[PDB]
Amino acid sequence: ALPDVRDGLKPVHRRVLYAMNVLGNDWNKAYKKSARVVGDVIGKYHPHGDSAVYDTIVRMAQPFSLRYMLVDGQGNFGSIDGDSAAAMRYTEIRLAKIAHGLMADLEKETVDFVDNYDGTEKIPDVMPTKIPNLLVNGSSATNIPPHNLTEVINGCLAYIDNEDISIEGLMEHIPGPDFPTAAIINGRRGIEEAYRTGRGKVYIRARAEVEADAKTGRETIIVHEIPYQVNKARLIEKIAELVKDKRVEGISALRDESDKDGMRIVIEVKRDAVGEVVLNNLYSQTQLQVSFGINMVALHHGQPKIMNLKDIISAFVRHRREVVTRRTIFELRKARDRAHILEALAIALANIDPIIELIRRAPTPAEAKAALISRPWDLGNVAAMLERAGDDAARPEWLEPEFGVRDGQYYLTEQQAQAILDLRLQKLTGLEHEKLLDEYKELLEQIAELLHILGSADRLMEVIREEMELIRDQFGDERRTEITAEL
Amino acid sequence: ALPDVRDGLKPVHRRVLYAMNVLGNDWNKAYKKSARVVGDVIGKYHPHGDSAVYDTIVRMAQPFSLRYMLVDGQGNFGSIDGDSAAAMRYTEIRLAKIAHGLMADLEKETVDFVDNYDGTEKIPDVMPTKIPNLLVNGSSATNIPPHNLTEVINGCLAYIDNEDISIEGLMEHIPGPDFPTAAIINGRRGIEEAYRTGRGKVYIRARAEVEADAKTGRETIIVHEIPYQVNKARLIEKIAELVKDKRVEGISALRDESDKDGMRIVIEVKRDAVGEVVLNNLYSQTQLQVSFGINMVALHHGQPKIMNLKDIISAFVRHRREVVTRRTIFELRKARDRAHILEALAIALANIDPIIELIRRAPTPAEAKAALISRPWDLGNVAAMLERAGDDAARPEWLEPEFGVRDGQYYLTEQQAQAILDLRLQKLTGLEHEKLLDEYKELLEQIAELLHILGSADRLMEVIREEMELIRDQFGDERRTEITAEL
Repeated sequence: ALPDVRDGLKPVHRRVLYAMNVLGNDWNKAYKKSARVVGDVIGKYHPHGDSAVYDTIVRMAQPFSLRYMLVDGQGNFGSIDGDSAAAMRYTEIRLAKIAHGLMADLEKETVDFVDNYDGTEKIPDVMPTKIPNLLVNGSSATNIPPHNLTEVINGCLAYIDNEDISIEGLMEHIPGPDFPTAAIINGRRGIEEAYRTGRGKVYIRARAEVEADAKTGRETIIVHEIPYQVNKARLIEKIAELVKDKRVEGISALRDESDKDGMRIVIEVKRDAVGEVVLNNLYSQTQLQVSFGINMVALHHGQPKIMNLKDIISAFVRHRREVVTRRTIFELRKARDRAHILEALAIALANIDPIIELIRRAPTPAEAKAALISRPWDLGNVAAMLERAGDDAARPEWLEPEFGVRDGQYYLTEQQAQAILDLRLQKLTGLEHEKLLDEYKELLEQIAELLHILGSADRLMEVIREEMELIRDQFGDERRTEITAEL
Repeated sequence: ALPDVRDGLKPVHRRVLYAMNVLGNDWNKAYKKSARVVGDVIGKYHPHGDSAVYDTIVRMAQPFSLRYMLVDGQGNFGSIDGDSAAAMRYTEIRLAKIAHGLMADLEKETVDFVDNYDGTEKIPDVMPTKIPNLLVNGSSATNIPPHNLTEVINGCLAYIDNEDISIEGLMEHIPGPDFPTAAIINGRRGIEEAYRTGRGKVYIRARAEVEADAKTGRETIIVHEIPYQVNKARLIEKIAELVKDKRVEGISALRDESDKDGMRIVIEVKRDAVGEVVLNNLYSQTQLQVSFGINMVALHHGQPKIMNLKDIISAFVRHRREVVTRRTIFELRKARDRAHILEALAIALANIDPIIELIRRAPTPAEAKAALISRPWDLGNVAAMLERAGDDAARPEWLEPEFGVRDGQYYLTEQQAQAILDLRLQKLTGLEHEKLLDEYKELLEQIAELLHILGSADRLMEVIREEMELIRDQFGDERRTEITAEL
């Protein structure tokens, strides 16, 4: 019931997003019915007939709930007035583009997986996220508000450049929360306290203007934006209640003129009243102004912990160091496995005449294989490629020293012999031959760059910086919530 | 909500069995959790957070509900006392062996597929069943009772020997229903009325006997079997309710002694009472005897129809005629396309030396392909095998006449060239050489047998007969319900 500080998620979130990932439910592919995803989650991860899965999908798709939606939804997903989402057989979803950054390099042994309820499926323990999702989308015991992604990436970059940065140094890049529903924060004092201690109170206030008709002089209050997590219809019901009960005076009419092009609550003022006095009374009596108690609590390796702003940014960058290191180990083993195979193929294609002759002479493929490994092979015109002044970095770690280039010859493994046996005749054409050799030369350059990253903390942080700036370019947007230096 | 006359299934039944088929949830593989199958069905075919899917699975697995269970279930799936099955996260299922006979040859274009609820999946309109499942398992508006498989197969075979067979002739093989709970049917009048018109009333009566002690002289009523669809616990509660309200007399004790060795209900008779009178009293006031209204309605050519016994059997045999015809068409086209490829491979392995040189000097696979087709190839040592197929029958129905053998030379198509280019080196061995030669002979034998089936209605019915006798050998069992004159 508490989110992980590294990806900002709970198990139920991770089941939905992983299930969508394994189904190929990608941001640039056709929508699927919500019920398709719900059924995969029930069958594999949450085997109950409840509605919790669909409710999780629905919030993840609501622009009035998430500052950066993780689900791209199509259909009736509810409203700011409290309307319900349609049933799961009527709505359509797919991953949001930013959710792909949440699950980047999940296939590269970057995070631990755990077993599902029956031991036939795996599920990630945490996401390998490039997106600081805890700060950016928030969590609502814990009460972390959402933030602007550009500001947070810049704060992360500032921390990477100076681990001894202070809270005040981070607030030069992160002045405070940024809600999907915009509006106004009155005052900075509660923000500084919450970023310094993990706890503080801020005041959120609606964006509202007092108009006056050009001829008649009559005043109207127009409400453009309301505080985060406030239901518009309930708010208007309450104002009407106060007007009927005479607890708020000066109001002659009230109605919601909102449409799909913006919010517009109309509050008409009596002639004998003052629009600003009415508005100030509404702020004091209604959810046109609310307090938001910031309480930044999250799981730090399984343990609940109160965390200040620096703690949270520090944990996300530490997460990135681990994810990139593990990714680089995985790509290094995968590159060496493939280079190993390509050496066997290059050698077969340089000795093609005795290779074919050997195989034709064999009764069964199982003893053509045994003949290939019993005999060394000349390096031929590919010895420039394989010797390389004693360079043996492309060798798999598990390869015994009796295999590979030796004494000017090559000694195959059984799976290398199998690879040769699996070769299709197309591979003997000229362009396909060179294509295998070009892949091998790229792999040697790739392998050297992977070893550099593993051996230089400076280079690892260079890679992380680049990822951060790219995320800023793709998903950064403009601040919505105004922070005043008043009240 | 009507069953199809051909496979005995409603849409929800068919969706469950198709989903388990697609999952590989086979009779000879490990059990899967019920929830995993339920989730697949909800997502793809039946998108409601509902118990309809799991209730369907549960009934299919109950030996007291189905005369030949379609689901092999492990765990608590309920009992004849009416207690509920455990939740889907606690039970395990796989297809029963007979269920694979329901779905045999689904992949050979034997039945029409229709769209699912969202048009992203295909689902069969009906199953290509070798089992006459409507009669044999029944459906309880319609109300069809179950039947013995051995008897129904024999009736189908008698209809194949004489389509002019009468109801009375079919009843030499099928004397009446056969319930999984055994017991006794009283009177043959309603059976014949139902088999001739589609509607009739039969009376199901428990198997009960009065025994008397040798040393004490006491009488005990022992119930061994009870009517189909009667809850044993409700029945015992009713007998007790009648004894307390004095509506039945002569009972001094009542005790359910049922175990793993069978059902056993004990009713001790008072010495002032006569056992036979009390038992008769029970048959008249309890579910120790019930009526069963046979009302054989099913979907036939997409319309509801009342159907007598000959109508049903004729519809099944007609279904088998269409499925085998369509299967034979599919298998014949598949066999001609494999024979087409095999010819090309056989000529290449014979002229292997100029093939390797031709490909080595091509710079790209496309130019090796244009070089393979444009010149003819010598028939070599393989020319005897192609002439055995002197009948231009193994030839696909799309092939133009200029391709093939011509003046001692073979002229390859584009597909045939690709198959050569896709050839792996291990095919150049000896045992993998001849393996492909034998396969070509067997294909010619098989192609002839398929052509005979399509040409001769008599031979088509010979395949169906063998299939039916196989089903009888594999799954036929003994009759459980005794049929008596009347009482």
